[PDB]
Amino acid sequence: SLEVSVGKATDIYAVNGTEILLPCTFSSCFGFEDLHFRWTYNSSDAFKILIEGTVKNEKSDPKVTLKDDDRITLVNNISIVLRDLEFSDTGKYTCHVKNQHHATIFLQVV
Amino acid sequence: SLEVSVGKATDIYAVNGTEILLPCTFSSCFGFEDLHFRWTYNSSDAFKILIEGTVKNEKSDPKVTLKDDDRITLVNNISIVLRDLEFSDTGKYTCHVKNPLQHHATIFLQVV
Repeated sequence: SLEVSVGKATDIYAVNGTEILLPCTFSSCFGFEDLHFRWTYNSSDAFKILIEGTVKNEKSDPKVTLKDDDRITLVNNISIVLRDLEFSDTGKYTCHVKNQHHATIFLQVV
Repeated sequence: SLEVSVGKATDIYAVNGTEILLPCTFSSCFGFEDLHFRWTYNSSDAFKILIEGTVKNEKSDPKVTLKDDDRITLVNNISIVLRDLEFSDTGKYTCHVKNPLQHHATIFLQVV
């Protein structure tokens, strides 16, 4: 039918020592098969693949195929949660989705 | 045709004296005709209708039918921009959308 969004980019502030949800959801008018997704971290001096996986189809959950660290977990929802935040976690978190698309979260740990 | 989103709620910080975009977009699978939208402000002690309008259908631009103040403008996309921000502009900005069942997106704005 119809759904609303605050867009594809957001700044999030979060306190050191806690946990934060980094949101990304996607919608499919059509029927998708074998979706590919990847979360990356970027700072001026650093790059990391945080987590990646696939989504077989609209009915099935996302399967995680690779994960950098167990401080990260996955929660159509491909949001991630970053546990036990540190000040070095500040930077840019991007969710890339194939089958071409990306959402961007700027995380500031305070 | 696929589309991603960071969701339906966000916190926004903005500097007094400047302008801020309060985002809300919507997507149509089936389609729509004569959609109704309304933006409200809420604080613990206050309520306002900021702007109201309709979108004739998926091809047409949004049509504004009522606006509280010219500090607000509309910028499919039914985002609004709030100009000449004041500290009292802090609060909850909600975008309500109706398709005849209702949907809404919520911005928490803190002016700093």
